[PDB]
Amino acid sequence: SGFRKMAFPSGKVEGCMVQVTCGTTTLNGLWLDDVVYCPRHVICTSEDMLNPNYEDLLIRKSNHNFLVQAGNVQLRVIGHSMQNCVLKLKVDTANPKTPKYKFVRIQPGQTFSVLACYNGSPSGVYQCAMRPNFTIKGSFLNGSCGSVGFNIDYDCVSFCYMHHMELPTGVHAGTDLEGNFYGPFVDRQTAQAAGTDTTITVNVLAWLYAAVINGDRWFLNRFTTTLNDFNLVAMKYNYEPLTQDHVDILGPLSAQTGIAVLDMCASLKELLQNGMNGRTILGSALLEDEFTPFDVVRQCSGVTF
Amino acid sequence: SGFRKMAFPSGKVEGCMVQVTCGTTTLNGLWLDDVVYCPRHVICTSEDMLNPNYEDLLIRKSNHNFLVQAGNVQLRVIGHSMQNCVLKLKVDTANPKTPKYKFVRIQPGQTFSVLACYNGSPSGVYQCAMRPNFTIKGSFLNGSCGSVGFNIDYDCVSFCYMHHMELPTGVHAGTDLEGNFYGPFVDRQTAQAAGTDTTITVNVLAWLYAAVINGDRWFLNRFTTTLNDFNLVAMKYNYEPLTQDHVDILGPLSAQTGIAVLDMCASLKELLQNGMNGRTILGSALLEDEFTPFDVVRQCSGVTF
Ligand SMILES: CN(C)CCCCCNC(=O)C[C@H](Cc1ccc(F)cc1)NC(=O)[C@@H](Cc1ccc(Cl)cc1Cl)NC(=O)[C@H](N)Cc1ccccc1C#N
Ligand SMILES: CN(C)CCCCCNC(=O)C[C@H](Cc1ccc(F)cc1)NC(=O)[C@@H](Cc1ccc(Cl)cc1Cl)NC(=O)[C@H](N)Cc1ccccc1C#N
Repeated sequence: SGFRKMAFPSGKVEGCMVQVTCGTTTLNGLWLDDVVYCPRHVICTSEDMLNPNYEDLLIRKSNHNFLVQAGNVQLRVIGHSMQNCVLKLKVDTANPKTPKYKFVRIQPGQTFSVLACYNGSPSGVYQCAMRPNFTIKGSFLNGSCGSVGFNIDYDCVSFCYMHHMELPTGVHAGTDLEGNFYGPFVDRQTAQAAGTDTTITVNVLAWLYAAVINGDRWFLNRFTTTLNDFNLVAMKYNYEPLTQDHVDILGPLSAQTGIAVLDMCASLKELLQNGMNGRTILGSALLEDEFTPFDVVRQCSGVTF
Repeated sequence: SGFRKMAFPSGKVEGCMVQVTCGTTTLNGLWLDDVVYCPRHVICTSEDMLNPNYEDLLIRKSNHNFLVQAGNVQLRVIGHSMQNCVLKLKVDTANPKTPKYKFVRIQPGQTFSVLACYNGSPSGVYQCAMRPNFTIKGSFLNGSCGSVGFNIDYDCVSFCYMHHMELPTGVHAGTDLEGNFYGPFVDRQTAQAAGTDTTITVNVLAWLYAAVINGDRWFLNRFTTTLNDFNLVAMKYNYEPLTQDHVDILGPLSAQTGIAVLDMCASLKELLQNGMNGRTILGSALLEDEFTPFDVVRQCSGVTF
């Protein structure tokens, strides 16, 4: 019983975090086999960062401009190259702790674990969702650049995020591990705005199912509705419209609880229209949208109450 | 910027988790040097669990009754002994991944990271606070027994919790690593009730300071109050009374934000008396009490807005 924001165990990723220094700029890198991946803006000075031309800045660097440290052990850089917004530093040693891994790009609405790091040293782990506007609501201070987000499936680490920057609103933007940004952002020190965000409906419903599985039932009702009638209310409260494929993804939770998806939509309708009236769901006083259906199944009991 | 429930990186603990089987009972153990620690109720059958006499049950076991696996590698048990509610199994191999560590008992109101494990395999990490009634609001399924809670200070792991059981209310109880229970519980399959819980006031105030540091200011006001006048309101809302030592612990946050503790108490007074009126603080619609002053300092920027 219970329901917590739960990260993947971070050990397989801790063994890959290194510190990358170029000049007076220091951030984190990800060491896999004999390659270190880090944000390319490590090559920029403070003046370069306002309007960098990265092709020019990189051509002016040599391998000896990059100090890579795995603890106190220095790693000798033997080659450098750029892939989109990621710098790739070839080192002379393959990381003996390299896990099985993939580089995958995630979709808005999906979650991942973040290993927050400073000066190559892991400091904390937490869960994040990719917002519909391609930002994440992380917890990052100066020096966290190069921290990575990941999922773990059967001892294979799927890396999906490298952290690059914080926007003026305090939310965070970065790239996949191929260096392509999530969302309409660029790695320059200029004020950039994300698009308007929306609430991830399928995740809210998954979380309501988690609540029922755990025995929180006060918000249920006997009403059912239709896909089209619900999506009218979703638009009114800035929720994403619900698709039949989302209903199917929610199938296992619907089957375990015996509550049809369109039945649960009626309960969400009333929660949106009336609030909670002082009560809580799984210890929260608002509707939580950063748990996927997979996150609920992964964490919750397989047998309902 | 940002504020998340943040766990310690789990790697140093992942390297210590093993599976302990006795008969048909399987749970998790903690392998440090040449000793495996696990809940003693691994020696009980289903009938034994209703009213066990552990001294009798252990005397009837030999080393060969205990199967210990670190992955697929079986570990040979060469001695067994009981310390309170913890079983200690001596193995023939010292764990090569043993970190620097301490066994410390924590106080109600303090936090720690939990590495949730099943069949010796870590599955998730999350933060927990020890409630004033000596329970934790964890996320645990059958088979999680033996999972541990810990803090990390300078590569030293301070183990403070081993998980033993879930109460009828869905909250969780366990022991320190010396096998002494937190709270008035015993390791028998009988319905046991925790004492009435209260809200951890100093933690709520720390979290309000985190909010200000991050630029959430709507709840502040110009009023100040006295320690005695606030503790009158705390009693009314089932908060713990505030002590001068708590004010001193909050000193660094008070100094960074420039908001005196008794000033912040006035704001908490009004939040308790009026609710939030639809607004949120750090993404929550209720007052959060599972972040210590240390957790806030550790995670938040050292410079206020
Ligand atoms: C909650 N509400 C109420 C209030 C919200 C609070 C809002 C206050 N937020 C800020 O001030 C963050 C601040 C905003 C900002 C952005 C652009 C601009 F023109 C002026 C200001 N952004 C940076 O300073 C960036 C600057 C930067 C640099 C390089 C590139 Cl390639 C890109 C960028 Cl953009 N710096 C980093 O992102 C560093 N790499 C890492 C870093 C540094 C400092 C702080 C956090 C982080 C992180 N993570
Ligand atoms: C949220 N609200 C709305 C509803 C709240 C939901 C409440 C429903 N909760 C329960 O039913 C949990 C259930 C309560 C219960 C407790 C005692 C009793 F007499 C009858 C029932 N307790 C157990 O079954 C215990 C039994 C047990 C065994 C050994 C010892 Cl040494 C001690 C104990 Cl106590 N079993 C374990 O704790 C296992 N070790 C581990 C385990 C098993 C199963 C499930 C979770 C866990 C964990 N973690």
